[PDB]
Amino acid sequence: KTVVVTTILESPYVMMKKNHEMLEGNERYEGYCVDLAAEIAKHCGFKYKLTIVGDGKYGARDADTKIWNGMVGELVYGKADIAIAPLTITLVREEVIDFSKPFMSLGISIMIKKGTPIESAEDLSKQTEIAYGTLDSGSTKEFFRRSKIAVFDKMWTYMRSAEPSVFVRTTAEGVARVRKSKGKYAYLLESTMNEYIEQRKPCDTMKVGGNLDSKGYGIATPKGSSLGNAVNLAVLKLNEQGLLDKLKNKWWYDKGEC
Amino acid sequence: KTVVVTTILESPYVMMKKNHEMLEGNERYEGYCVDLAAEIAKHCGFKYKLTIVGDGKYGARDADTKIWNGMVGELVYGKADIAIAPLTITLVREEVIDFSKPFMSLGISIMIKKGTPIESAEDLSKQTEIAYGTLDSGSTKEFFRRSKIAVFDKMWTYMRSAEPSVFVRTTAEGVARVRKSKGKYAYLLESTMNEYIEQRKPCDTMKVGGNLDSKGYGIATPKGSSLGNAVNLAVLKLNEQGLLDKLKNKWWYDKGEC
Ligand SMILES: [Zn+2]
Ligand SMILES: [Zn+2]
Ligand SMILES: [Zn+2]
Repeated sequence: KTVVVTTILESPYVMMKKNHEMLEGNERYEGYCVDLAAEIAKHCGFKYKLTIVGDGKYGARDADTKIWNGMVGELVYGKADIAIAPLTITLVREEVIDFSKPFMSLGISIMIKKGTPIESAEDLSKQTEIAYGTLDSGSTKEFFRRSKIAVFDKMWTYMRSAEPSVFVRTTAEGVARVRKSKGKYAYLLESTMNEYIEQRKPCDTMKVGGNLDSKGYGIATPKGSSLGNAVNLAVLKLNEQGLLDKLKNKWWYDKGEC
Repeated sequence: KTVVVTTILESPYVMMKKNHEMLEGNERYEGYCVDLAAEIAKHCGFKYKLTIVGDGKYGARDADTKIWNGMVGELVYGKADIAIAPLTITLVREEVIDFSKPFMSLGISIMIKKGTPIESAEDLSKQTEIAYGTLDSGSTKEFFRRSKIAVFDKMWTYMRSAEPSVFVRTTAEGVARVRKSKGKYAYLLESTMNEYIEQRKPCDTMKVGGNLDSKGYGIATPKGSSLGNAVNLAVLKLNEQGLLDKLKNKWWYDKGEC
């Protein structure tokens, strides 16, 4: 049986190639997770089909219906066999799906236009002249919603009732908002993404301060999957071979344009 | 039944309290892992007994005899029920015991005596006046032994044949060797340990260069253990609640001497 891989279009993890119109199947995509999927498939010895998650979300549970959406949902409901993407390993998700050991370590970070008078999370929480927000349906937003840390909770009370919404639907929208806000909007996002964008022209953003937390991205499989065990060992093997470090260089700095 | 916890005497993870002779049981020890053990036990709801691994090793399989030593061996042979220590998550170990998601992220790093003209692994590899080695019997030594990367293999070729041995029995031994080397010996060890020592008197060592790799420490249990699932969720919950960050600040910087 061909393994159905659910993923998400998020640069530089998964992106359509420039000449995709003349390509088919998995050949239409390129990126860190596309190379990773190939590596895993080869090691676990299976054929696969990359599919972009329907609703374009990572995964959250509807408070009222208790229904899971995003990639997590595709696994939970059996629409996908494995998820290979920048999916954060979290307690609530671990309760419903399986995660391999992390293939990438990261943390929440701050993205500023450039020249913006902000160097830390505290700086943001001290003023209101500069707005800030996060992605939606993600682990970053939830981080602030649940944080008991004085500063982070103070940052959440603002973001929650912020008018208009400081939250964005996709990373691209957040980065776009930062760039066109004359430095009046700071974006909170996962460090790996921050670092990638900082190397992308117009080269007008920069990551500031240390990460607010420490987390990891993991490959996910549904509970009781015959793939989980093998995939977990594959990730460890790949990290130990240095392949994972090889891949980040390739997609983050070898292609940097700043 | 009371859970038997195996751990190792490695500062600041586990250390005998100054007046341990006056105390009994678990109260005899203090440290990052002692604090972590208490929390994991509370959240998982079990009583435990801390025990220092008999042979003072982390865990390796002897080729030929096929016997596992160290903390890994105690889990494999059923002498301990869980290992709470700076035990590196590795593929070979993952094949015989279970690991929770990492509670700490780190990488191999370089420790020099302040003033040593070394800034990278490449630097070490391209010279010979300054000797260098690693802890013996651990994941750091194995990283070099198994590495297929040019720089690191070149480093391993030197270390494995150096005489007298550049390997050390304990971290304290490696650090003391660096301190009395007059800059003629550099020590390769895990980043978190390097960072800790850099904050201890006489304040004569320093971490240089970026980490050579990326990995993490995890709580280990025997395969098929009844505690596995709960311990894993506890680690994720404790990280998400910020405890892990609080603990590292407590044992690394709050008590810094430099
Ligand atoms: Zn490979
Ligand atoms: Zn709803
Ligand atoms: Zn607690």
